[PDB]
Amino acid sequence: MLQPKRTKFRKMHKGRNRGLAQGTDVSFGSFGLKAVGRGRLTARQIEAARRAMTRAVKRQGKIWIRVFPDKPITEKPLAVRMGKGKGNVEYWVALIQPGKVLYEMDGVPEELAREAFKLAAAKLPIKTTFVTKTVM
Amino acid sequence: CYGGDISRKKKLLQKQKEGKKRMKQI
Amino acid sequence: AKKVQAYVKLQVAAGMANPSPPVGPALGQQGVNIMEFCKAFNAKTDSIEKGLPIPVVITVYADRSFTFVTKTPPAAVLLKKAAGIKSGSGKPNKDKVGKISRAQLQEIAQTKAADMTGADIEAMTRSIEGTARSMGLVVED
Amino acid sequence: MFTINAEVRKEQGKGASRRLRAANKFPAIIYGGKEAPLAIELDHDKVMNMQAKAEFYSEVLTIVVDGKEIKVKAQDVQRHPYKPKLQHIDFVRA
Amino acid sequence: MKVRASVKKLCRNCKIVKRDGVIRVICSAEPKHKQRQG
RNA sequence: AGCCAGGAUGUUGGCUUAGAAGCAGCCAUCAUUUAAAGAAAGCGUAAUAGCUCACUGGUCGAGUCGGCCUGCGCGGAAGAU
Repeated sequence: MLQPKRTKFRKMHKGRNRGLAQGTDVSFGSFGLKAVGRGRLTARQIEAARRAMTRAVKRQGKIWIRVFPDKPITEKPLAVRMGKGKGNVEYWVALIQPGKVLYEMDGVPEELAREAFKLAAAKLPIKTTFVTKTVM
Repeated sequence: CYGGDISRKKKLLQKQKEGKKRMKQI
Repeated sequence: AKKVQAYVKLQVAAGMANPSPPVGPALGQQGVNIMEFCKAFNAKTDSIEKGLPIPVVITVYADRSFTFVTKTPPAAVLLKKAAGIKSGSGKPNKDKVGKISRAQLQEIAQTKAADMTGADIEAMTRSIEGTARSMGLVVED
Repeated sequence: MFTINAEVRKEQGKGASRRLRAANKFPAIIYGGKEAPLAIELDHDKVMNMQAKAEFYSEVLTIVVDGKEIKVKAQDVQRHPYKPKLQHIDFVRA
Repeated sequence: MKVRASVKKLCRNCKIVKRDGVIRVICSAEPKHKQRQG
C-alpha cells in the first residue's frame, strides 16, 4: 500500500534519525496530528490508520496525508548465515521525528474530529497529539 | 536430521509438496 | 375532561369501523365493544368524503362507558393526499415534491383550528407548515 | 488594545536563552524604525494566555518597558515543536 | 467479568470504584459491566 | 448534589413494518401554547403503553464544575533446586 512508483536505487542505508521535524504546522487542513514521538511508520500502519479514520467522518470532509514512505527497509530470509549479501526489499516505511504533522482534515466538526483522530491514533506505533492551524 | 543448512531442507519440502500436487487431483 | 382512564389512541380511516387489521388490538380491547362501534363511527364516515384518516379520542373509562371523540384530521396525510404521492417522502427532503397554494395551508390550515393549540393564528398555521416539512415536501412560500 | 510586561535582556546566546525558557520566560526582539534592535525577556504564561485570541496577531499593541511604550505588531512566532509553549517572537513597530 | 487491561466506563451508570490497591467498575444496571485491573 | 411537580401540542412527522408510533432502517431537526420541554434521551411494549433525562418551580444555602502545563505514585507484571 502506497510506495513510490519509481526509485533512484533499489536499496538504501539504515542511516539514523536524529533531529526535529519541519512540518509542525497544519496546512492543507485545519485539524491535525502532531507526532511528539520518534520512529518508523510502515505503509500498512499509515494505511490502517487511514481506514480507521476514513470510516469516521464518512464521505463528508477531507483528509490530507502529509507523510510518505520512501525508505525501503530490507531483511534477510528466515534462517541464513550472516553476510552473503544485503537483503532484498521488504516493505517501505516513512521515518518520523517529533513535531511532525501526520494527518490533516477539512471542514469537519472539531468534536467529531477528535473522535476521528482518537480512532486513527491507536493504529500508529508512535504516540500522537491533536492540533489546530493557528492564524499565523 | 536437521543440520541447519538451507538447501538441504527445501528439497525435502519440495518433494513433500510435489507429491501432494498429484495426490490431490487424483 | 382530557384524562382518560385507559386510553389506547389510534387514528382511524373513514372506510370501516369493525374489521380486525384496523380496529381491534391496534386500538386494544378490554371491555371495548366495537360491534356497536360499527354503528357509531360510520355516521362520521357519512359526514364527509371517505379515504382519509380521522384522528379520534379513544374515550375509555373503567365504567364501561366509552366513546370515539373525533379529532380534526392531520395536515400531513392531507398534504400527501393533495400532492398525490402514493408512497411517502422516498427521496430526501432536499427534493421537495408537493405543490399547493400559499393561501392554502392557511385556509386549509384553518380546518384544524379545533386541534391547533398555539395562540397566534400565524404561528399555528406555521405549525401546520412544520407538519408540511414533516412530509419532506414544502409548500410554495 | 493589548499591553505587555517587559525588561531589557543582557544575556544572549543559546545557553542564556535556555536558562530563560526553562524559567517560564521567552526571548523576543523588538525593532522597526531606523534605530537599533532591542531584545526583550517576556514572561511565558501571560503572553501565552493573551495570544490565544486571534486578534492578537493583528491588533496594534503596546509593550511596556521603561515607560517608552514600544507599541508594536506581531511579525513571527516560534512555537515549540510539540508542546503548548513558546520560544521566540518578532515585534515590528507600527 | 472480563478483567481486561484497560477498564474505563461503559454505561453512564458505571462508577469507577477503586478498592484495595486495584481498580474495579460497577454498574447498577447491567451486570456485565463488572471489571478489575485497569 | 439531593427533595416536590410538569417536562411537552399540532403529530403515529412523511416514509419504510400487512401495524415504524421518540425509540426495528431513512428523510430530516422544521412550526407550535407555554417555567419550559428533544417531530427525539435509555429502559420497555410485537407495534402502542408504561417508567427515569435536558428545561423549569419551590425547598437547600456557597462552593461546585470541565480542560490545560506539571513532581512523585498504582495496574499492566507468568517460570522451572
